[PDB]
Amino acid sequence: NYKQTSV
Amino acid sequence: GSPEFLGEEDIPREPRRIVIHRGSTGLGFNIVGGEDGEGIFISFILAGGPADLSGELRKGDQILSVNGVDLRNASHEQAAIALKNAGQTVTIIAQYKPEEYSRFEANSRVDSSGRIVTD
Repeated sequence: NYKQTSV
Repeated sequence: GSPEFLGEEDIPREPRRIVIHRGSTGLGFNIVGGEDGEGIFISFILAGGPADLSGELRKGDQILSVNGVDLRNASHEQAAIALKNAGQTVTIIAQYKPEEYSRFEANSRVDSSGRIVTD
């Protein structure tokens, strides 16, 4: 785990 | 009269439908997950954003679907695309999964009411 996205 | 705190009450763990009307602005939350088919989880709700204003989403919610599109087994980038391109009316089915979520965030755990605590 690692990715992060603002939506 | 003795006060009644919401913090004692269990957070509901059944799936919920959330309809957000956000026009052409961001939804106002962050997602993590979608690597390993772990699921897509809310990691952060932006103050004042459409998701905040709904009052119906929180950190630790898994996004099960958006506008009928099943995201339980989505990849991270495709989940983000699904959300960003969902249109002005966004129908989310979410389910609170704090134990699963807690694996993402450092020093985080779940207390007896189901709340996510970070030490």
